[PDB]
Amino acid sequence: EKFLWGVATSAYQIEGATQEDGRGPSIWDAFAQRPGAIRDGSTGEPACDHYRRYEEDIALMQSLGVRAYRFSVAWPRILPEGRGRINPKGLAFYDRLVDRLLASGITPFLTLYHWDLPLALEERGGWRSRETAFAFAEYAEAVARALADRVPFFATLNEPWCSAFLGHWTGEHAPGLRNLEAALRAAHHLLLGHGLAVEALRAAGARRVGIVLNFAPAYGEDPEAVDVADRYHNRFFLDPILGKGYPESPFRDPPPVPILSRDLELVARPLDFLGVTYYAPVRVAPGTGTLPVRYLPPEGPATAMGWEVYPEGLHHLLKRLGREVPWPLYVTENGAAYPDLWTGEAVVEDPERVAYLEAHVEAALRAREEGVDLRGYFVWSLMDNFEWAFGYTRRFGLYYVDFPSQRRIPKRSALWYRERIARA
Repeated sequence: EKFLWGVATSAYQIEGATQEDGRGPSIWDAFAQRPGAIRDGSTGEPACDHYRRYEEDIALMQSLGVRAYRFSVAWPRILPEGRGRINPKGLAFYDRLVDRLLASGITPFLTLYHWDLPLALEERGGWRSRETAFAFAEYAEAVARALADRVPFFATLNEPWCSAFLGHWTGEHAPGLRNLEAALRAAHHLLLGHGLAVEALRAAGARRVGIVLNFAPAYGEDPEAVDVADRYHNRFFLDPILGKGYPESPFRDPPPVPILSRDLELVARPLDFLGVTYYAPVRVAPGTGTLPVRYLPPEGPATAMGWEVYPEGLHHLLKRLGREVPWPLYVTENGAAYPDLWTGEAVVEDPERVAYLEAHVEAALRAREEGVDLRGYFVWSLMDNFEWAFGYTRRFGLYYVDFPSQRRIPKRSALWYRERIARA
């Protein structure tokens, strides 16, 4: 069957309409109000105005020949308080979105949580509180009841490492905590929510259920430093999902984690796929504190994020996952931010982005030719959007967005992808 050539977005990053049609606030709504949290002082309002413009956006995907569209459902559009009351206008929006995708020949590839936890849940402890896992499963069930007749793929979480560690340890993401115990509680309740949601999704009819993990394959001279980095970036969530329990803690004297008996058996429920997010490797040397690794500077060209461009790392990563994971893999996000400027021309020339995608597609197809059960590849992103703590200062899109007109202008990378999908 068909390799899913796709593009990916998330709800808070693109939709806008933050306060319309009964949407409740998210942690990112409250976080973006804090001075210094977002680099340019911006928020997800209006973002790309996709809640209004999704029909034109879907025509943009169809014009490139994209066969799948990875997107998230904004929990607070569906349950404005995170639990109980349902918002029928939220569900109607995603219901209409899916019908338009199907009518365009595009496979919906739906993420349930892409970081926008309902603010009402955060007020009761968010992912630090075990109840949030159960709230998450009831949300997952409400979404599949409405959408699983037409949406084949549901991923429970997107990048729980970011939600746990950026969100609760480094403070760079919502809800902006800086506490290792909180991050470890959050990591565990994310996983538990995942496990609970898998069985709620299958009881509601979801045909393929998975999770999306990010990975940063680690390289260095000292195997012990490489191994501490590997446990933190790559094994922390994947090992529990594979039924191997947590890996040995990468942290020195970690605080306790509220693991109840049988939690890990829920976490390791059978899935249909693993989503693999990859942007860059980490290069590490022996370090010393709570997390004893020193991160080294990029060994090659880097993007506007400072992230090293190392397409062979996606190959190494897929070959490893392909031996260890007993389900098909989808590269559910891969992309690069380079400075784009539009001064009115009909195409934004982004040769460095094009170069980055071409070499990463080549690495991934090579992993597949060497035996890996890799069934799709999704570019981050369809279009420039709100990049979390970077706001609108970093652009990953195949389409440039002139935010004030909300016009979408194709980049060379959009044309490169269109031809790439047609060749394949």
